[PDB]
Amino acid sequence: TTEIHPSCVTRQKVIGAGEFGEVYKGMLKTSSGKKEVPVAIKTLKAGYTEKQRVDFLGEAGIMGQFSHHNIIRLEGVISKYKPMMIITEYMENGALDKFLREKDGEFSVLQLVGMLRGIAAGMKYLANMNYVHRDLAARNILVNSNLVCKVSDFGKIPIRWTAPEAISYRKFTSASDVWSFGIVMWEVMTYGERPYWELSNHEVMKAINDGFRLPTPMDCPSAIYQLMMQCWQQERARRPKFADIVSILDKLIRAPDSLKTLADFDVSIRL
Ligand SMILES: Cc1cccc(Cl)c1NC(=O)c1cnc(Nc2cccc(C(=O)N[C@H]3CC[C@H](C(=O)O)CC3)c2)s1
Repeated sequence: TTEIHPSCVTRQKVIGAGEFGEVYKGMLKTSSGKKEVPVAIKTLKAGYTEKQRVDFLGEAGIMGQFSHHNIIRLEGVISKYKPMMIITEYMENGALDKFLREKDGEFSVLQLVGMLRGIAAGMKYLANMNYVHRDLAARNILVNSNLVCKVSDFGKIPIRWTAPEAISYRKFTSASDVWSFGIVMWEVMTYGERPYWELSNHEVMKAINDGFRLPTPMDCPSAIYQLMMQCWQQERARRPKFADIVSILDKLIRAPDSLKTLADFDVSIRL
């Protein structure tokens, strides 16, 4: 993890604030002063506890182990000066869930499937690097100006994205992340609809344990709905691996007529 000198960082705008720190958009001077890049900068405010420091610096330590197109890139940290900072690449379109809700209906099927392929490729890499995300959801994916989606937020757990064995037994593995990816597929194809709508957490658990699953999104390719349904097998060993998901999505994208067979969606009487 690269320690960045504070003279190389400038903050221009607040992105968001918390009771523990803020996130800024800024610039980072790199490469011996010959290069300047936009960055996101997260701070940890004075008075933080040892646990907070371990978690904050731990998120950057995890992020710095990875080098993949679909995983947010860490530029480095400021730990020797206060406030401490984590510095990442800047993703111009922010969080995927909010982005899709602000772009409802505006992308093609192929674009949405390509976003899911990118997220799956980042998750395949994390899983094979022996990392279980445990909080995979479209709110934790960021989107750049070129529509590339990257897994972030490597730092309670929303029930409605979590596989049943992780809810009950706290058995979190890459297969429970596959369940969560299935919910992200449904979020993407619905432009950010809230999984399970008004059901309470216990009602979501009730429905899932009775075998209910989220219904097809509108205008969703049958193959895409079949794949998200497989992600939601109750028996975790029956779920696809991320390697299978990436392979299937690639085959669909390469033969895009395969995406024209739509799953049935389901009163206005008129004619
Ligand atoms: C993911 C992560 C973990 C730990 C540390 C850090 Cl620094 C990160 N990185 C980040 O949080 C972010 C990387 N890129 C981000 N982009 C982002 C997220 C949410 C909203 C926006 C967004 O649209 N911000 C605008 C709001 C309006 C202004 C403008 O540019 O017109 C200023 C910036 C951008 S946040």
